[PDB]
Amino acid sequence: AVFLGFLGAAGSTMGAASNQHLLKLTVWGIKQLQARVLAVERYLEVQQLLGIWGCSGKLICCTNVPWNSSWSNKSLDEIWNNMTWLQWDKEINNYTQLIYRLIEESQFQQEINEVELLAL
Amino acid sequence: AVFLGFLGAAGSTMGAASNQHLLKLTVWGIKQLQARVLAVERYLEVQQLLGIWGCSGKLICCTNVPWNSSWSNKSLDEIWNNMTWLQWDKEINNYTQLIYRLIEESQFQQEINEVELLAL
Amino acid sequence: AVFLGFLGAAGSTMGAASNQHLLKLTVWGIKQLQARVLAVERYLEVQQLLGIWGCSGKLICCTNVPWNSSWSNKSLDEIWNNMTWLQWDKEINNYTQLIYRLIEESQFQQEINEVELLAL
Amino acid sequence: AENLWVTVYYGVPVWRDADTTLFCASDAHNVWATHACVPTDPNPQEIHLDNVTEKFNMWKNNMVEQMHTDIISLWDQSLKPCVKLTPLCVTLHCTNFNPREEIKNCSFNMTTELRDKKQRVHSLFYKLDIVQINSEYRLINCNTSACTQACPKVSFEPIPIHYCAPAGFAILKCKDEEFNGTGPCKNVSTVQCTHGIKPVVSTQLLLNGSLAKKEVKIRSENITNNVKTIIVQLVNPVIINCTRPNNNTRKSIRIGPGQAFYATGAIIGDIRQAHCNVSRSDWNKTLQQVARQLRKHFVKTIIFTNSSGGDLEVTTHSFNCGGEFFYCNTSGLFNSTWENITLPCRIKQIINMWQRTGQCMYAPPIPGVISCVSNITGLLLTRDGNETFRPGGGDMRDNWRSELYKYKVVKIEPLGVAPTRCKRR
Amino acid sequence: PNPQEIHLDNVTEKFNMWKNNMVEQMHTDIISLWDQSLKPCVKLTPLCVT
Amino acid sequence: LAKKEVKIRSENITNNVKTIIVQLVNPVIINCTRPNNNTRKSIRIGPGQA
Amino acid sequence: QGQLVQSGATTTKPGSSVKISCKTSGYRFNFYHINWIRQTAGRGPEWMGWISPYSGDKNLAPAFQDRVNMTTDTEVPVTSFTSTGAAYMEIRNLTSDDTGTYFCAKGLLRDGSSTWLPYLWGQGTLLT
Ligand SMILES: *[C@@H]1O[C@H](CO)[C@@H](O[C@@H]2O[C@H](CO)[C@@H](O[C@@H]3O[C@H](CO[C@H]4O[C@H](CO)[C@@H](O)[C@H](O[C@H]5O[C@H](CO)[C@@H](O)[C@H](O)[C@@H]5O)[C@@H]4O)[C@@H](O)[C@H](O[C@H]4O[C@H](CO)[C@@H](O)[C@H](O)[C@@H]4O)[C@@H]3O)[C@H](O)[C@H]2NC(C)=O)[C@H](O)[C@H]1NC(C)=O
Ligand SMILES: *[C@@H]1O[C@H](CO)[C@@H](O[C@@H]2O[C@H](CO)[C@@H](O[C@@H]3O[C@H](CO)[C@@H](O)[C@H](O)[C@H]3NC(C)=O)[C@H](O)[C@H]2NC(C)=O)[C@H](O)[C@H]1NC(C)=O
Ligand SMILES: *[C@@H]1O[C@H](CO)[C@@H](O[C@@H]2O[C@H](CO)[C@@H](O[C@@H]3O[C@H](CO)[C@@H](O)[C@H](O)[C@@H]3O)[C@H](O)[C@H]2NC(C)=O)[C@H](O)[C@H]1NC(C)=O
Ligand SMILES: *[C@@H]1O[C@H](CO)[C@@H](O[C@@H]2O[C@H](CO)[C@@H](O[C@@H]3O[C@H](CO)[C@@H](O)[C@H](O)[C@@H]3O)[C@H](O)[C@H]2NC(C)=O)[C@H](O)[C@H]1NC(C)=O
Ligand SMILES: *[C@@H]1O[C@H](CO)[C@@H](O[C@@H]2O[C@H](CO)[C@@H](O[C@@H]3O[C@H](CO)[C@@H](O)[C@H](O)[C@@H]3O)[C@H](O)[C@H]2NC(C)=O)[C@H](O)[C@H]1NC(C)=O
Ligand SMILES: *[C@@H]1O[C@H](CO)[C@@H](O[C@@H]2O[C@H](CO)[C@@H](O)[C@H](O)[C@H]2NC(C)=O)[C@H](O)[C@H]1NC(C)=O
Ligand SMILES: *[C@@H]1O[C@H](CO)[C@@H](O[C@@H]2O[C@H](CO)[C@@H](O)[C@H](O)[C@H]2NC(C)=O)[C@H](O)[C@H]1NC(C)=O
Ligand SMILES: *[C@@H]1O[C@H](CO)[C@@H](O[C@@H]2O[C@H](CO)[C@@H](O)[C@H](O)[C@H]2NC(C)=O)[C@H](O)[C@H]1NC(C)=O
Ligand SMILES: *[C@@H]1O[C@H](CO)[C@@H](O[C@@H]2O[C@H](CO)[C@@H](O)[C@H](O)[C@H]2NC(C)=O)[C@H](O)[C@H]1NC(C)=O
Ligand SMILES: *[C@@H]1O[C@H](CO)[C@@H](O[C@@H]2O[C@H](CO)[C@@H](O)[C@H](O)[C@H]2NC(C)=O)[C@H](O)[C@H]1NC(C)=O
Ligand SMILES: *[C@@H]1O[C@H](CO)[C@@H](O[C@@H]2O[C@H](CO)[C@@H](O)[C@H](O)[C@H]2NC(C)=O)[C@H](O)[C@H]1NC(C)=O
Ligand SMILES: *[C@@H]1O[C@H](CO)[C@@H](O)[C@H](O)[C@H]1NC(C)=O
Ligand SMILES: *[C@@H]1O[C@H](CO)[C@@H](O)[C@H](O)[C@H]1NC(C)=O
Ligand SMILES: *[C@@H]1O[C@H](CO)[C@@H](O)[C@H](O)[C@H]1NC(C)=O
Ligand SMILES: *[C@@H]1O[C@H](CO)[C@@H](O)[C@H](O)[C@H]1NC(C)=O
Ligand SMILES: *[C@@H]1O[C@H](CO)[C@@H](O)[C@H](O)[C@H]1NC(C)=O
Repeated sequence: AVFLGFLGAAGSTMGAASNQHLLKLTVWGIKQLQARVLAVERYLEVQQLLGIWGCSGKLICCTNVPWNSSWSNKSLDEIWNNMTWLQWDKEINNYTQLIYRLIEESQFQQEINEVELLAL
Repeated sequence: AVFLGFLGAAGSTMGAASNQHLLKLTVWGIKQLQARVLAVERYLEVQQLLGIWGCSGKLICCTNVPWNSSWSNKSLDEIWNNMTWLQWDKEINNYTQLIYRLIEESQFQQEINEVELLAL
Repeated sequence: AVFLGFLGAAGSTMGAASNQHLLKLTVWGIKQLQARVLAVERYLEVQQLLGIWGCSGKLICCTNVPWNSSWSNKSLDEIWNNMTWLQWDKEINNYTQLIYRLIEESQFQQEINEVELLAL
Repeated sequence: AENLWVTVYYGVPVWRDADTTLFCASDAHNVWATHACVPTDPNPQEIHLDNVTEKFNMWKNNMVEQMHTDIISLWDQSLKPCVKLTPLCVTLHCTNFNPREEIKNCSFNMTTELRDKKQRVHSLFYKLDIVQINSEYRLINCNTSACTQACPKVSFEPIPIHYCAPAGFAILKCKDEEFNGTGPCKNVSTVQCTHGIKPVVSTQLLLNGSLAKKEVKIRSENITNNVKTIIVQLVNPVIINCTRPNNNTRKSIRIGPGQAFYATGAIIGDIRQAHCNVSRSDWNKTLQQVARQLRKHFVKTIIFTNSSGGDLEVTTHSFNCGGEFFYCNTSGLFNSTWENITLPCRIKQIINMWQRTGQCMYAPPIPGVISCVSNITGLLLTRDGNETFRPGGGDMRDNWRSELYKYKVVKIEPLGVAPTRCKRR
Repeated sequence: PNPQEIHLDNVTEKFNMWKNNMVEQMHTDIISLWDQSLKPCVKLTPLCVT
Repeated sequence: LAKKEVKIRSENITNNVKTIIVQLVNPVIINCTRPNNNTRKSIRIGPGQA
Repeated sequence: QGQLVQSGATTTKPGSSVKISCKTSGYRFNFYHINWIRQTAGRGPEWMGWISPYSGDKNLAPAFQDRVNMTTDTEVPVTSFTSTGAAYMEIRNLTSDDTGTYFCAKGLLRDGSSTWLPYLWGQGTLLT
């Protein structure tokens, strides 16, 4: 529908992967209807985080929240040239909810500093 | 689903508030289905105005349309340090449709000035 | 629902045109339900291309892919001051899928050059 | 010395021929479920497309094939909660009536509120709804399908339906007056919904419709092909005046716990003949109008005759009037080769409507006197191959073609790429 | 399991329990829940005997 | 079929209550037929019911 | 593409008022100006005037200000971008000085600085 080409490099390192109409309530129609609703729900579910973090229309957006070393103690050579995006998630999956809240407020405080900056 | 935390400061001043699967057409299933469709409809209903005004991914975006004093004659101390976002809407709810059209075209004329600027 | 005002200048030149609730599965209810789903599907269908090309919230976004003259050999006076957006599509409709892939990767390579630039 | 780069444009005036689902809108209930449609905009906005000529084709439209299925679904959805007449398929014992329009007085055994008990009740049945067994008669439908009689609270009142296009799609309305129905149209505008279209079911004569702004316009596909239905659209409407004179009475039986079959009671007063009146020198005035336009395509004398023959619904001016379904004989209307004219009509109670595979409806007897007045705005002829035209009409979907010939559904493709001298820095 | 509640300090809203729609909507839901549950059950038409 | 060697699948092989599923590598052809030349006789148990 | 076939090479005598036709094919008749330019045998090529088949606006030369009547009937649509129009042009007090071949040409573009420029010429009608 979109693409599973992102998934091509699921075993590659993090540095390599990153670099008709009419509705009929038949058993297949109800099946194919929820698939259409379940797609736009899961799509906007991710797309509203990108918007609220100030990253809509971006694939790679840099933030302003420093990397708290308690989230991971590994080196940049141990991450981007060793771990895969699939296993790196399992190591950091505890702090993902703790990180998503910091990127959410780093964008919020950046917005009020701009409304004071452009007022000159 | 998202958050009603925005609503925490509904009585605060404008300067304080701003600062499983499977579908079954049972009576609850049809009820819970429209709630899912009514969410993505009302969400994009607001999100397309933000996009067409050149403010997607933004919480506070400054525009280029000057404040016509006929919309409100109050002072900046009478607004941000007195009125709440709930009552300020009732005072300006007449010109909201008249303002939403100016922000819509201020973005449109900004786009053609950029296509002439980046051509150098 | 949105606007067919874009369509006002369907015969104009390219330079002129550019410049209640409750769900009931009655025959009309199922009809009006898919219209609601078919709208948000076709809307995001276009809106995800704008996002993946780095053009979300934009009406006119300049890119970095040069114009391969094999797509069209006409002059800028033959295009913007002669052809209409309706007939220009028929002339270029062969390479539209070939162009949409270049704008997709021009944005992708721009993202990795920014993550190296802002690292200084 | 150009340096052109691809530029993306969002919101460009370009569309594409497409078919989608059209939802309904209505103004401020009947079978058409107009209470379920969204309220129409009191100011129907229209955007004129200057310098635009689009190719229409009223005969390869999908609004027709989609509206036809909606009316059939609106019909069947309204008969779902109504009473089934399975026990009414019993052996009838009928006699004639009084010392055309034959009526019988039939007595039969019928069930009641209690399963073990019966009742000997009698009812009037029009001769057309009933066949002889070989005087023991039988309802004409019992050998092929069951029948569901209409819930007597719903009405067949045709009221305007607005077909709208979804968000992201559009409807192109051809505004050229003398538009042939097919080919380019020089006066094209876009709309969100169509106008108010009344689902008026009729045969041969198109009742209650949109007129030609000037000169009786004729529409078809292959005019040289006689198997293709011709559709006339009058410019000035001749008024047909119909009435069933007999003062009928409703007699409610009780064929079960909650099931009440409404039988035709007595006929209070005179026994007359149901019929329709249209004005001579007005049907004759508007038939020489259809005449001179039929010869513009066929060089030659043109003749008018009656229907071919066969079923009653095919060879008659079948329509609806106050609740009962008339079947008028239009041999006196199409009878001229180029004061009133009365059409003898029969009235049926067992109708199949959409010519479906075994599904009928018992039209209950409307008590009192019936009378309706209907404009005759359209026509549908059928050539043979002395260019004679018999009033036929072909299919039922041609009714909706006569009103949808101006509209066409297209989808918006608001994305467009074009070269400019700007580069993303 | 933890029903979150957000207090709206400094806020006074006008209610009207008699012109609410939650009532007219719940009433129709219970009637639909009632009729939906009786759809697959046995009809007692033959029990209407003498 | 199995691309090579008849593969066998199960959950707890040591448990007999778990169904074993064999998947052959080469298909043996079964040939079935009901020989009696039957005829269809359509009754009419009601208006439209046959 | 497109072709602007002209009328017949008919020649009258001084005092007449001959009409020259110019029917088009293969392009939108309303989208471009029509233009008439003559080539006098004893003069340089002389531009006479253009008219807009859409707006219905005229602009002629001072030497033909009150001597030339040029008109255009509406187009017969063929497809979304093809029409079949026609362009007619007359002369008033015609003399022997107006002897020469006459041309009809369509506009260059439909916007910009050179909108009406005679780009696609016809075939030519020889006069008196
Ligand atoms: C539908 O399609 C038609 C045809 O395709 C479009 O009509 C064409 O539009 C273009 C652009 O708008 C026109 O090009 C311009 O031409 C004018 C010349 O007209 C001037 O001269 C006349 C005679 O001297 C004069 O009478 C005019 O004055 C007014 O009077 C008329 C009366 O009808 C009125 O209609 C006019 O609009 C005037 O108000 C007029 O002054 C020329 O001036 C233009 O040049 C300027 O603009 C361009 C930019 O566009 C710029 O680059 C130039 O340097 C200069 O600044 C321009 O050349 C063309 O003449 C039209 N007709 C054709 C091609 O036959 C129509 O617009 C389309 N409509 C829609 C809704 O899509
Ligand atoms: C032929 O059919 C007619 C049915 O349409 C019969 O009924 C007559 O129709 C006339 C036309 O409408 C009526 O006259 C109209 O009266 C109203 C009331 O004042 C006026 O507004 C109309 O202008 C007027 N029309 C005309 C043309 O005068 C008659 O009133 C009506 N008859 C009766 C008794 O009411 C005709 O009777 C019928 N003729 C024959 C010979 O069968
Ligand atoms: C269709 O035909 C019917 C009957 O042929 C027409 O109905 C007739 O309408 C006229 C209108 O004036 C009635 O005349 C008036 O009747 C009243 C009551 O009797 C009387 O007081 C007046 O002085 C006047 O005579 C007439 O009675 C009525 N006839 C019947 C039988 O109802 C109807 O108008 C026609 N519709 C058309 C032509 O659109
Ligand atoms: C063509 O259109 C005309 C008018 O739009 C239709 O006449 C209308 O007929 C209906 C009944 O079929 C009349 O409405 C109802 O009458 C009954 C009987 O009294 C009443 O109970 C209802 O409350 C309602 O009044 C309606 O008055 C009448 N309209 C006019 C102007 O007289 C005609 O039936 C249409 N023809 C077809 C074939 O649909
Ligand atoms: C399954 O078994 C049936 C019957 O045991 C097989 O059908 C047989 O197929 C052969 C194929 O050649 C038929 O032989 C030919 O019959 C025609 C007509 O009689 C004759 O002209 C030829 O010379 C040749 O003998 C044979 O008649 C037919 N038998 C029957 C009873 O229909 C079928 O092939 C088997 N399917 C398999 C093994 O996949
Ligand atoms: C249901 O009854 C109708 C009416 O009798 C049948 O149509 C008749 O078919 C017989 C065939 O033997 C003809 O003799 C009659 O002339 C037909 N009548 C009409 C009015 O056409 C119809 O075939 C029956 N349906 C079934 C399924 O048997
Ligand atoms: C039957 O036809 C008549 C005549 O066309 C219709 O009466 C016209 O109605 C329109 C709309 O209100 C008016 O603008 C005209 O002035 C009316 N004409 C006359 C002579 O009164 C009438 O509405 C049509 N009725 C139906 C049911 O189609
Ligand atoms: C049709 O016949 C019925 C009787 O079956 C008439 O009904 C009577 O109408 C009068 C009107 O003045 C009433 O006073 C009576 O009470 C009615 N009788 C009954 C039993 O209801 C009816 O009027 C007749 N229809 C017409 C048009 O005359
Ligand atoms: C149809 O026939 C029945 C006969 O079965 C008629 O009913 C009779 O009506 C007369 C007149 O009121 C009574 O005296 C009898 O007692 C009735 N007989 C029965 C068995 O009910 C009935 O009237 C006839 N229908 C019509 C419309 O004439
Ligand atoms: C419709 O009415 C006409 C008369 O108005 C009927 O015409 C008769 O038809 C029979 C059968 O073919 C002929 O023998 C007669 O000569 C006709 N009489 C005429 C023309 O005056 C016709 O039968 C009727 N049709 C229906 C289906 O009822
Ligand atoms: C099964 O029996 C039926 C008869 O009940 C056979 O049908 C006949 O088939 C022959 C084929 O040559 C036809 O000519 C006859 O008209 C058929 N009779 C009827 C009444 O339809 C059928 O052939 C038998 N099946 C086989 C396989 O032999
Ligand atoms: C009703 O049924 C009885 C037999 O049970 C029969 O004798 C009688 O004639 C029937 N009456 C009718 C069909 O009217
Ligand atoms: C209808 O008119 C158009 C004119 O554009 C013509 O091309 C077409 O052949 C005509 N068709 C019929 C059936 O008259
Ligand atoms: C198009 O229709 C409108 C309707 O009023 C009319 O005013 C206009 O002149 C028409 N244009 C053409 C080119 O037919
Ligand atoms: C047809 O017209 C002829 C001649 O006017 C007439 O004799 C005949 O009765 C008419 N037939 C019908 C059915 O009106
Ligand atoms: C199937 O094979 C896998 C090999 O990865 C083994 O771990 C597992 O125990 C086996 N299970 C059975 C039921 O044979």
